[PDB]
Amino acid sequence: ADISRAEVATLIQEAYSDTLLAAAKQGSTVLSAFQNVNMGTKTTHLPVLAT
Amino acid sequence: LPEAGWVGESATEPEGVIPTSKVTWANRTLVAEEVAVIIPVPEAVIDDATV
Repeated sequence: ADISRAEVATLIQEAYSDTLLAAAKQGSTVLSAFQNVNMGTKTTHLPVLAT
Repeated sequence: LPEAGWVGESATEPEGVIPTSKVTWANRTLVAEEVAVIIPVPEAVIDDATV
């Protein structure tokens, strides 16, 4: 007597959304608060004023 | 090496008979064997070195 939403079964496809993943990730506080200095080697020497 | 002998004349006495002898050969092999080494190093050291 009728066609219910169960009786069509898989003719109705489900769908997917990125929108709860799409948030920007939490970056390092210290990499935005302070200067990032490029390095080419393990050790870099910085002179500082002393008197 | 084969070996000849001085031989008599006789239809009956054993000194009248020509000696039998043989040449022979032997086998020498090249057998290929493997010589090898592994030299591990940090990927950071490969990145920081100037050469």
